[PDB]
Amino acid sequence: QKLIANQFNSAIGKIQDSLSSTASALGKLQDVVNQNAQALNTLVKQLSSNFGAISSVLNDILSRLDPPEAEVQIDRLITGRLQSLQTYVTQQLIRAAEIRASANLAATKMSECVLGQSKRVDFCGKGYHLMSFPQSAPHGVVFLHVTYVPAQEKNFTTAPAICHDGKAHFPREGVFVSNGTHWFVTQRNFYEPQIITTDNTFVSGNCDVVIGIVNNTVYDPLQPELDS
Amino acid sequence: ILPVSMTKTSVDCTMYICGDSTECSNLLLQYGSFCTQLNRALTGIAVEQDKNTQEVFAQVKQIYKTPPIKDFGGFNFSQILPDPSKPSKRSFIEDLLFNKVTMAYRFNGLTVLPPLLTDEMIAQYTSALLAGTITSGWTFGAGAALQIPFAMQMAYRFNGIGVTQNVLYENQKLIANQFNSAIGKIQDSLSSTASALGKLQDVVNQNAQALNTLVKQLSSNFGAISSVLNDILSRLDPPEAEVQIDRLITGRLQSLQTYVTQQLIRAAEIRASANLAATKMSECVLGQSKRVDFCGKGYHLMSFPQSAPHGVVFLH
Amino acid sequence: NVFQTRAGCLIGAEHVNNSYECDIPIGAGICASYQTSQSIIAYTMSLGAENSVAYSNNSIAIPTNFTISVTTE
Ligand SMILES: *[C@@H]1O[C@H](CO)[C@@H](O[C@@H]2O[C@H](CO)[C@@H](O)[C@H](O)[C@H]2NC(C)=O)[C@H](O)[C@H]1NC(C)=O
Ligand SMILES: *[C@@H]1O[C@H](CO)[C@@H](O[C@@H]2O[C@H](CO)[C@@H](O)[C@H](O)[C@H]2NC(C)=O)[C@H](O)[C@H]1NC(C)=O
Ligand SMILES: *[C@@H]1O[C@H](CO)[C@@H](O[C@@H]2O[C@H](CO)[C@@H](O)[C@H](O)[C@H]2NC(C)=O)[C@H](O)[C@H]1NC(C)=O
Ligand SMILES: *[C@@H]1O[C@H](CO)[C@@H](O[C@@H]2O[C@H](CO)[C@@H](O)[C@H](O)[C@H]2NC(C)=O)[C@H](O)[C@H]1NC(C)=O
Ligand SMILES: *[C@@H]1O[C@H](CO)[C@@H](O)[C@H](O)[C@H]1NC(C)=O
Ligand SMILES: *[C@@H]1O[C@H](CO)[C@@H](O)[C@H](O)[C@H]1NC(C)=O
Ligand SMILES: *[C@@H]1O[C@H](CO)[C@@H](O)[C@H](O)[C@H]1NC(C)=O
Repeated sequence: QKLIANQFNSAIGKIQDSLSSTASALGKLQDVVNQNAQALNTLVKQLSSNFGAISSVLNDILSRLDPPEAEVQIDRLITGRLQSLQTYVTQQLIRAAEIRASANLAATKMSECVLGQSKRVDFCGKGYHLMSFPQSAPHGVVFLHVTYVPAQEKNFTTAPAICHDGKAHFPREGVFVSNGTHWFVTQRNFYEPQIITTDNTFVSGNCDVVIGIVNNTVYDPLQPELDS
Repeated sequence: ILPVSMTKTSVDCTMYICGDSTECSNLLLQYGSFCTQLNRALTGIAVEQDKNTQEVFAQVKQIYKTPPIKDFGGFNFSQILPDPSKPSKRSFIEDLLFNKVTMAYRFNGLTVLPPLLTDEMIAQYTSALLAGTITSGWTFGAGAALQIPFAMQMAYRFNGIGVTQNVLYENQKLIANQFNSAIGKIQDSLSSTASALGKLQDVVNQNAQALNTLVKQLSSNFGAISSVLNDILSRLDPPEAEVQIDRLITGRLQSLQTYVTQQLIRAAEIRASANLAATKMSECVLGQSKRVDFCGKGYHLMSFPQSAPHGVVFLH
Repeated sequence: NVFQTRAGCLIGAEHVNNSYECDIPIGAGICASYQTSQSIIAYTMSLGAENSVAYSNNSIAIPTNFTISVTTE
């Protein structure tokens, strides 16, 4: 517990130094805000374009010419601007769905990752997932995924099975390992060796079929308990 | 079979609209930022295409490679593992795929940019992902890969689906043959029918489709006296030819926005399909999926990614 | 200083036979980075660092210790 505390607490501290000097990690958000103001800008600049008409000021076409001509010109303004909207609008719709597609992805992470624990792999980020802490951000959300990553490994001789009397013994959970002499059954994602007894192992089949079974003696809880 | 990326294209707006004519080129300036915002649009596509291929294929920190000698307990992966004797190392299956799928548009401006990742690189990822899946189980997605006996991997992947591991080690030899004989038919499933890859084949066609259409739009009058931009300049004095070239420009310039909008919409589909792959690649290949019929009909054991042109193929 | 690529004609970056992580993506695997005096270079991107798992039918590696990482998403 203690060792996990500091690993958690410190790993938090790294986050605040990351974002402190990191402009890029928000690139996803910063891009979205940009691209809108971008197309918003471009939408505005299109008010300065001739579009083939003699000027981009609406009234300055009027007061220059007698209106029966302006009716012609103002087309090339309207035909231009009206288009430039439908460009901008059709953009937004597409871009909206893109966000809409990322909203589902968020609303699913919020549902599954935060409010649950996600059995899905690498949906909540690398490593096995423990919990997530959402954090608001402008026009977005930021999850802090707390994930369990193994670290130090040790090469182990293993066997899928262990003969005892000719019965086969398989682990309920985990695998038979040994450091080269004493066969230990241990849980998979952490090294926690335990002596092999019936409570660790269940019997199935016999010693012929398994490929890789190794001789050993599976200690019995009960046998000593008798001897008195 | 899933699409992942689509052909990255970038169109030169000023040239495509106005070929080799300053006369037309000057007029285009009066429509302002259309020319530029199209490049800004297509680049957004073209960029994320190499982001798609990035998300899907490279989720793995290191490039693993299979051990020199293959003993998996009877499972024969020579089908799916990289072929050491090909110059571009690609598993025997992947060649079946690259055969099925297949300056014309460059003459105008439609330049087909190279995908950031060469196919040979894609085949190294899908080697890694497949090398770690075989040796290291699912742990390589969660951290440093952990060598585990493959036959002791499949004892877990049965516990995943609720079949107690004592089934495997007793049935191992049988399960070996069923696996191998299943892999074999995957060859002919691909080898003897060309419609399995339609999903990919449809993507490639539709891209080359619209390009053809986009090109053929150059030859349309659009109400102008001719589709050759110079003929309007040759026959007519400019003052009238201005109005003519509008109908070309207005026509063509519109005809780009049609094409561009299609690509945006179509890419947004691929963008959705890419995530589906990246989801499978992460959950199905790298882990074991508990989601019923997400990895394909039946209880899922493991998945083998295989590259295909502008796409990816999983063997579940 | 000119170099011919898969993606086109590159100018002003010294080719490097060494291969490093892709840094500035160019095309067809060519990826450029600034470092060595210094000059922009161009090189075939190494996808990943290389590893070969040490594998044998009795060989298993079980982690003895762990970390708890917090990855912003
Ligand atoms: C597991 O790893 C942690 C480090 O991540 C070890 O904790 C460190 O232990 C050393 C003693 O060797 C102390 O000096 C450090 O202060 C500890 N770090 C923290 C963050 O508390 C821990 O000992 C390891 N445990 C095992 C069983 O390997
Ligand atoms: C493998 O691990 C076992 C479990 O600890 C070791 O067995 C113990 O080894 C210590 C050596 O300091 C002895 O003091 C104990 O009496 C041993 N206990 C038993 C039940 O055997 C074994 O030595 C280890 N072997 C290797 C090669 O690492
Ligand atoms: C496991 O132990 C058994 C005996 O406990 C071994 O069986 C022997 O196998 C040899 C090989 O032909 C026979 O000649 C002997 O007669 C067998 N023993 C008996 C008592 O019949 C078996 O070989 C061992 N296997 C492993 C992998 O350790
Ligand atoms: C895996 O299967 C391949 C073919 O699917 C085997 O390669 C064949 O090996 C035999 C040797 O008995 C040759 O006669 C064939 O010509 C080979 N075919 C090909 C296509 O190479 C390979 O031996 C098998 N390996 C394992 C370990 O099962
Ligand atoms: C396990 O054996 C391999 C053999 O090459 C070695 O490289 C590796 O370092 C060993 N594991 C540990 C934890 O040292
Ligand atoms: C494991 O592989 C070795 C080859 O290095 C072989 O001698 C041994 O019999 C194999 N054992 C099993 C259970 O497959
Ligand atoms: C790479 O090595 C080859 C010889 O194998 C040499 O011809 C070439 O000039 C080298 N490249 C650079 C950038 O020095």
